[PDB]
Amino acid sequence: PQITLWQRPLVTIKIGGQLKEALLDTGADDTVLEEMSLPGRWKPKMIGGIGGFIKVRQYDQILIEICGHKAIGTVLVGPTPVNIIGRNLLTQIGCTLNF
Amino acid sequence: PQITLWQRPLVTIKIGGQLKEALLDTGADDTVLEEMSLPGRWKPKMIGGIGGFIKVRQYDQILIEICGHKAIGTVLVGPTPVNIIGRNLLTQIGCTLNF
Ligand SMILES: CC(C)CN(C[C@@H](O)[C@H](Cc1cc(F)cc(F)c1)NC(=O)O[C@H]1CCO[C@H]2OCC[C@H]21)S(=O)(=O)c1ccc2nc(NC(C)C)sc2c1
Repeated sequence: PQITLWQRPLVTIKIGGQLKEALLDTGADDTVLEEMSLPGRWKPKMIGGIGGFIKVRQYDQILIEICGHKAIGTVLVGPTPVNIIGRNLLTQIGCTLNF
Repeated sequence: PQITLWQRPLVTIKIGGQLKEALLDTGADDTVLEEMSLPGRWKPKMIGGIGGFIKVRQYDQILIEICGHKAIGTVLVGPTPVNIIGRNLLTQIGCTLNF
């Protein structure tokens, strides 16, 4: 699809058997999901944004279906206030910016 | 231009007579710029991101030239680590997401 930006670019995703909404975020290097129960093993990690840092659990090779497109990659889980799809997954669904 | 997301989507901007680099950020409602000398009046404001909140100064009706496209709107100034062009200005230059 083509998505204009008059509203937040929110898409339906499916990950770890659950349905969620997430923001398509070109300013996010990585994918950060709010607290949720993922199956695999994880690694502790800290990541930085506007107001400082948050600790997250890093899961690798996680499968996500973003608006009907499948992708596998790293997912970070922790106290983000918004589910964010970052560029590590946007490149897999072929996402681009156009103006 | 069409911009793929294999690297950060950085653009050159001109704002307040100064040249800066800034991120095209579909996950940002608003435009927030690192500390810089801007002329005019401003309202104190507090915005939230991944690690908490930051106080910024809010300037309205500010001219920005973004990759050669002119836009006018609200610019927030404060302790962001990267300059972010948010959706309030992205819509003005016709920017869309495509996949
Ligand atoms: C700041 C930017 C450079 C990175 N930010 C992505 C932005 O899109 C966030 C996304 C968001 C939306 C949201 F609604 C709430 C949030 F809390 C966060 N927007 C945002 O802060 O917007 C603020 C201000 C503009 O107005 C409003 O917009 C909505 C809220 C206000 S990040 O989330 O901090 C992030 C993500 C991934 C990531 N991966 C890493 N890798 C490491 C290894 C280096 S570092 C890193 C950091």
